[PDB]
Amino acid sequence: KVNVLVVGLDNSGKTTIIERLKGFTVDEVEKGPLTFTVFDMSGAGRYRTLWEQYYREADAVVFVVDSADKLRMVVARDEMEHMLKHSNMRKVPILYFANKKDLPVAMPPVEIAQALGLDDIKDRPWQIVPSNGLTGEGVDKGIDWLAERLS
Ligand SMILES: Nc1nc2c(ncn2[C@@H]2O[C@H](COP(=O)(O)OP(=O)(O)O)[C@@H](O)[C@H]2O)c(=O)[nH]1
Repeated sequence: KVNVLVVGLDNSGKTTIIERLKGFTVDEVEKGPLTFTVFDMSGAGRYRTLWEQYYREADAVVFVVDSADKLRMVVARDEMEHMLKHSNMRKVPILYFANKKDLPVAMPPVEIAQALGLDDIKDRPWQIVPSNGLTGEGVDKGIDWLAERLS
């Protein structure tokens, strides 16, 4: 099994995106040897310890961000940092979906990289792909980037 975590704050669009492909709550989506484990990083410390249990077997991460929500980008950055620093998270590829690129206030990848501090990630591959979860624009491109980097 190839395990891909699909994460981000609530309202980022992750359920909408993964639908295209096929207390604390998780959803599982199978696509052959790929298994997507999909969950929200909402609630801060309330459930964080639960979801960190999925890190050990993670082969890649899809981090979904609402491109148009600055406030939650603050919390998203924090949760991302917890993930990166966790001893069970291996140095596996991270695909960032800059989702809701259709919205007027959508931040472009350069702004998102700055907001999240992605340029400081130098120990594993990562890429930001703007996406529209409603039309599917960008989604296949992002998944293909990730799939070619599995090991
Ligand atoms: N405008 C716009 N809305 C989106 C996009 N992707 C998802 N949404 C909407 O954002 C809301 C939250 O989506 P959801 O998949 O439930 O996010 P989740 O909590 O991370 O799974 C839903 O109402 C979606 O219809 C997008 O690319 N553009």
